[PDB]
Amino acid sequence: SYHKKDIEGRPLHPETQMMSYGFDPFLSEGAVKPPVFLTSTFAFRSAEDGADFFDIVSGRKPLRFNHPNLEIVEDRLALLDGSEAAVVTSSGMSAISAIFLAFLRPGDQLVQSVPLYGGTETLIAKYFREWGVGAHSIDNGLSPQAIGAALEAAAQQGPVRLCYVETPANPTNALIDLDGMRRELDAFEARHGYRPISVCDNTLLGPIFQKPSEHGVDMSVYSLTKYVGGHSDLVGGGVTGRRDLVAKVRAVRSAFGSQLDPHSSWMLIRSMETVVLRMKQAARTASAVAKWLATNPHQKVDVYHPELIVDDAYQAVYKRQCTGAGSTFAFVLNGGRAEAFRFINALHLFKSAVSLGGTESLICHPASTTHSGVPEAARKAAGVSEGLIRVSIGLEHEEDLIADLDHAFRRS
Amino acid sequence: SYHKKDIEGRPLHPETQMMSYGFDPFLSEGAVKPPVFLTSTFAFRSAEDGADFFDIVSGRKPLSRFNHPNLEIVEDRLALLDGSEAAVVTSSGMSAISAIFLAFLRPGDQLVQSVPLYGGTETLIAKYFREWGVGAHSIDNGLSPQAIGAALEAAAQQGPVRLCYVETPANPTNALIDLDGMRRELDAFEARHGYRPISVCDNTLLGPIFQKPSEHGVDMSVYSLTKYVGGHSDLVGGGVTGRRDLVAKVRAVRSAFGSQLDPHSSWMLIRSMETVVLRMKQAARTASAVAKWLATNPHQKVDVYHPELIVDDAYQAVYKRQCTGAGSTFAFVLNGGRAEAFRFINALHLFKSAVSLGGTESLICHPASTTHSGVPEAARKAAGVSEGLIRVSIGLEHEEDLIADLDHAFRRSG
Amino acid sequence: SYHKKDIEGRPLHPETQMMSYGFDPFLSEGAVKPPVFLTSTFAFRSAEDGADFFDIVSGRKPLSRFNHPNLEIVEDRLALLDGSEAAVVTSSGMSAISAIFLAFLRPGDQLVQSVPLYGGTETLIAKYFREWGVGAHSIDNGLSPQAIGAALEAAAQQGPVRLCYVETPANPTNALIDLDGMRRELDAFEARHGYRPISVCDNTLLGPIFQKPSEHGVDMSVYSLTKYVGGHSDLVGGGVTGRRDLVAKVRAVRSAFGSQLDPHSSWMLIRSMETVVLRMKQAARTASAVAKWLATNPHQKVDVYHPELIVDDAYQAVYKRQCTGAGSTFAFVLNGGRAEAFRFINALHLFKSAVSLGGTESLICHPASTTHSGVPEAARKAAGVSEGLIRVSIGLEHEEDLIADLDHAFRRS
Amino acid sequence: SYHKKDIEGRPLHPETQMMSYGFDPFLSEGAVKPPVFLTSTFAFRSAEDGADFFDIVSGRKPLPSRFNHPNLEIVEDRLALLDGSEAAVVTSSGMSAISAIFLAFLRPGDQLVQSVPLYGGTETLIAKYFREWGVGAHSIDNGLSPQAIGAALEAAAQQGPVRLCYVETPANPTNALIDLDGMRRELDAFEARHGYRPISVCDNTLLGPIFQKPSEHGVDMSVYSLTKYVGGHSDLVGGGVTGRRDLVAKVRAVRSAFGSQLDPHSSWMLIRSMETVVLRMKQAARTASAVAKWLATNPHQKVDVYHPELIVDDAYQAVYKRQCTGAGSTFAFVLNGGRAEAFRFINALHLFKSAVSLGGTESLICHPASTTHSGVPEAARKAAGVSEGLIRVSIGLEHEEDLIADLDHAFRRS
Repeated sequence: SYHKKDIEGRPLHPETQMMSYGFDPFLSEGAVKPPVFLTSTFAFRSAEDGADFFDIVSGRKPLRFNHPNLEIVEDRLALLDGSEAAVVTSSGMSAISAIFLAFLRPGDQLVQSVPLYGGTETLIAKYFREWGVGAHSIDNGLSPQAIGAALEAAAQQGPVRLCYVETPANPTNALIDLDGMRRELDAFEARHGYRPISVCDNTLLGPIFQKPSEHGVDMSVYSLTKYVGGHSDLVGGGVTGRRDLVAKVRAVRSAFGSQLDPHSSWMLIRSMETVVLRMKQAARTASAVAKWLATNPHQKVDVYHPELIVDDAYQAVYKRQCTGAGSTFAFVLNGGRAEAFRFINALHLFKSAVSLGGTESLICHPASTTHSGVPEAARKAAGVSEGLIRVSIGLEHEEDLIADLDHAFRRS
Repeated sequence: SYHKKDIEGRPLHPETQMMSYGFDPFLSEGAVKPPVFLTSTFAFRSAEDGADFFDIVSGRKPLSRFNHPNLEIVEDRLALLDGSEAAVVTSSGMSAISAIFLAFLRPGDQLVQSVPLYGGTETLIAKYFREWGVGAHSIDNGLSPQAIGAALEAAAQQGPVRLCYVETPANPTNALIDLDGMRRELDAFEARHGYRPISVCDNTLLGPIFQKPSEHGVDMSVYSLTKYVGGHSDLVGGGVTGRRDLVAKVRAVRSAFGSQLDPHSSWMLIRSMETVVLRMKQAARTASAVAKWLATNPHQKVDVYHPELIVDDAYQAVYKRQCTGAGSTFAFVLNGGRAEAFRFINALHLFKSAVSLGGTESLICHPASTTHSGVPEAARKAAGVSEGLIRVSIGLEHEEDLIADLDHAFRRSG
Repeated sequence: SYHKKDIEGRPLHPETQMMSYGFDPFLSEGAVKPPVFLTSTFAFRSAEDGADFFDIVSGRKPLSRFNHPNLEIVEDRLALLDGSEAAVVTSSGMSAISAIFLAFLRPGDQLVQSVPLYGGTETLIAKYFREWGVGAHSIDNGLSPQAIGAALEAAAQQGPVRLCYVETPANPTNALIDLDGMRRELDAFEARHGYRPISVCDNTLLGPIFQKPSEHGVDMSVYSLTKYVGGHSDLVGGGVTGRRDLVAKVRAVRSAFGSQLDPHSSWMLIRSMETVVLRMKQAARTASAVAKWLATNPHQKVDVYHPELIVDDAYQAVYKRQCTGAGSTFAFVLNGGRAEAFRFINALHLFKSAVSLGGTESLICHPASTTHSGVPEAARKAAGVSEGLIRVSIGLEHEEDLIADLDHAFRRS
Repeated sequence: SYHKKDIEGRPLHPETQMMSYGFDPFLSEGAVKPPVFLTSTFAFRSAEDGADFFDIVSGRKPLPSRFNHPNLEIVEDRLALLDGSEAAVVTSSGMSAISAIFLAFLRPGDQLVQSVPLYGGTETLIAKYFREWGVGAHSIDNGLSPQAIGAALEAAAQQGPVRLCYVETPANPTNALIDLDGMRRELDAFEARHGYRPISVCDNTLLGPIFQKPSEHGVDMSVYSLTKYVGGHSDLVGGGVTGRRDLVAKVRAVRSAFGSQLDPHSSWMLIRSMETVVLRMKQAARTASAVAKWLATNPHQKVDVYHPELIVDDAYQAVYKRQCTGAGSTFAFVLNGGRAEAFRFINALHLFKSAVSLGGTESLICHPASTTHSGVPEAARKAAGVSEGLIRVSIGLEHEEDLIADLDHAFRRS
């Protein structure tokens, strides 16, 4: 009755749902917003209840087991991206970690797209590699044959437990073909008799502009720190997808103590009331700023924004799995680090930081920050050049952001 | 340097300013958002500094340590949003209105008021300050400059006219007060009497985005930040904007009566104001479409008291010159009475039954049995409150869903 | 069932009640602490439900929907701490005091006051409410029932005596008002004039743990919860406790003038009250030791205005009768006037130089140039606030560290 | 200057340090308490600053704090000060702190030595999750016997590298002890025989940081559930790891890689909590002694009381006298009537809350065999002294006469 998804047959819009879904005000004194349970300690009505509770939590008896504020966030997040279930954690990285800890074992192999968020690559290549997990890279995320080849290469060395992709990629907005990935995992399953669990890091576009569950992806992972929170003021992670898989992640979250805290949960609920509004606004502005960059009167720059990438295969994937371009993109100045540094330092409205998806616009130079630990050769092959600048557009007016970039070109 | 109003000469848009104006990250270790000072106790660097501090605060020596850091940011941004010189924020809309009354009224003073006012303001005037010796005089017709002058003259017959307090648009009919005509009548009053009543506008329904009384010579605006500016039906807060010297007297009262906003709510306000432009324009967009749909719905003809649907010539001339949008709170009148209104409201799924307004969620109420049930029938008539009138305050939900909910209500109550 | 005041017939101690009184965990999903309602907007289940609510608010139908959930717990516990029938919390100490003056004063009314008062209170009386037509009359000697009766008589010469407003112990001298004698003087006043002034005690310095004015017939107590009850110099709030009918009138003013405490601060207050007994007794213990060391310090003979060190007979009989501890705020007087007092305060490293009191950290200030610099010099001097006087408010630091800090200040000054 | 540890030569007491250590008010506008940075995003003053930052963050250039959140840093300085450690890192929970230690040091094939019984959550991490990643565990039979500690180390080394010696003392719920000095000497002898040294880790939640400082006894690292005594108000979740700088640095790197930092708001609550941690832990300990003494002599039923002050054994008391300066406030007592009697007793209480946490302001009670220790097999449970009649209480700040009256009522109704 408080999980109503439709009205007279037509489904409700997400922005409507984020004000009530999963919360019954009259079970909380009529409060129109959910109260914050700033505690993790809930007492039992009896010792018999306490024993009964632990019988169920442990599985000694078949199925109160969720924090009230986390449950509302999880219900609303899964609704936003079309998933059966969701679990929220203390951070994007602890959400990704819980997935790896839930499913990987020594001897396991995983397939990954390239490039991944640096912290994810660190978990795979440093920590889990040392725990006996092998990783195999997809050569070209737009080539289904390359996805299948990576799956076969992984299967040669052990069980392929996970197929973990991140699309669009940072900072070039390169894409992974989700439908092609699903079909390659279907053929793999037909050949080997088991199916790798598919996971998509959906932070850049989701949950509003991309829903991996609509493309057969088993789980999506989010750094709620970015767009969903959207105010650069809370850290949180989320995992959405099929109920049985999310249940294993929830078990790991509880075992490794990775729960999101109640106060941040209250901020997330507040944030989710404007997530539709904020993400569409930021994307509209970023679209305008990108088009202005692509034809600016100062200096020819390459603009790696999804609407400006002309390749046929790219656009076929984009049209099929994305409903907007997000608000994070990069452009490439002529010249190297020196020009990019002078450009960034001339801006007044973009703040120099490595985060993304805030109410304020952010800017950084990946080669000297997010990607400074990668060798210069591997940066160049990944398209991260010394002239590349990444912006994450916020809620400022497009005319002010454009005027800010205009001033930077002149003063550089 | 932390108060930049323009870029290469052109002024920055308000939505751009709400992410930086009045805050320098590098005086707070680069934090891109202001830290929260959850304290009101700030130590002195020396006993001499403390003595110097109290010398200045009291006026013993002529002149920001005199403002809480988080309140200062909210006030700078709020004044920027509505074009004012200065602002002071309080614990609530009612304590902001109170501070204005306490700062300027004295025994024997008279005030001019528009009608109807928020119930809480009317209680302050008619119960508390009347007992303290303040007389009030009502404007008969807020669209008539002659009626404004007459109320001012009637007030001046009884004593000094200290305040001219108006509220536009009015709740629940969205009736208007002609702010430019009030300015001209106050100009003529000042020419005749040699003093000028301070003018104040409760700007909660439309401000600060869709109406800026300071652009019309109104001395001060007062706001319930609890409504639109906060916008998420959590924090409670008030704001007063206007001329710096008047705001300073209001600020002095705020300190003496201890009605400062708390820091945690200030941090919530700062967060809210990062989306206030977007939220208010979206809510107004949906309300305009919902109002237009009500006006031609196929179930039953209803009067719709939304500013864009009120055809009177004088009203529209006032609306066009002092408003840039219609807000998102409006009323419509069903045929029949309380019984039909109750069946309509109870059939809705997306509107919550509450008396607040300007939240992210859409709200609905029946004023005759709630907000205006304690007033005599005469006061209901003067506010346009009949038993069939229903007031909605549109939130951020999609207009197609709100319309479907209202369409369903007509069918299930008809 | 959740307002249980005793166990096996015997009443529960206050520190026990601060962990449960007025809260049923099983009405909140078993949560052992009350959830925070960060909203003031509560919806009705139906349009009829809304009409019924306002029927009750307006008195058309006789009568918790009429209180915020977190403020109600704070108020229940606060009234419990000081033995009052009822309580109402506001945004600040000053808005709580204001609510009292706005609830009861009218043009022409007179009030009786003790001296000295908190500076902010003195400003409300002598500036704002005087301009609204209220006169004030001072008790010359708070230990003298004759002086209390005299002020009441002087007040009635000019108009109705609506309030008898006292603050005991006084800030910063710890001067006392004889509360039992005040009640008896008001009884005799009522016999002569046929009406009784409402008595109010600002109970911030000692309450609610070390003094309960309701046990001495005081009609209302007012608190700056910003001080001891909050105790962490991180929230601002006020409270009024006392007779149910009087608190109800203050509450109506609180709502009409928009002085509600916010929910987040209410949650912090609930958290704070779980240690208010513990914190106030610790600070009081430490202050006794620090005052005793000051009274015999090895550097300079100084007068110490701490309740345990003021030897006067009338003082101690009043103190023993109405106080169960001495608090942690007190003053001492240097010989070197303002110049030496400034050198002393500036040499300290552990006491923070600030005007607040009753925090976890120890505080120090010079009242003649700060807290009481707004009072005319004559009234300041006549109340014992002298240029050499230094006020300390002891926190939770170890007494040996505070003494070492004061010892260093004597040397470096 | 903001990290001053002494005054005129004598070191400041911990309750004094918890109000100032690691914070300079005049770098925060005189605020007497630290402001809350409710953000993790800190901007660079220049592109060159950003490149320099990552030069250091990656270890390409050494540090010449920009690399710690302001509020977490104050908590970490104060925690390390309280327990005498060189360094500290705080995480989102006790379990994420314990996990970070395991993830920083364990590899497939590694062995660890553990005390018994451990917290149920720790036992699950070892026996389920890290067992499946290839880690073996070996239990110390008698924590008071140095021979038993060395035997466990030798047994572990037969099967692979002994990476960790992980103990929890006093143990939950029996208050059984690990001889920490004897453990250090056994690790010395182990190191002499094998040429490598397991890292020693002590879960110090029940007594620390006030009543036990493992760093004073050669323990390499302590781990805390700050959720219990340090927070102390049953309203925040947090973990802490303290110890040697090089080891904490490796734990900190794991914390960052696995995203388990504590959030800013909980850090601000922790700072507030630590201002009363000495007062609260000493008070709870006083009450616990009085309640335990009353239980040992109650007129209703002879019960065994497992409170450190009531355990008469010579070896136990020598260990306790040497490494503890107090008994904490969590302890157990054993009824005769097994689970059925334990349940009737617990259900009869009015002031103790039936819950599994410990170290709150409210006193708590639970039955470990069916709750906290129900996930460990019954054989391992029974050998660790967790029996069907055992009841665990955690004393809070209530007055002892009220808790005693409450337990008295429970005995009668049973």
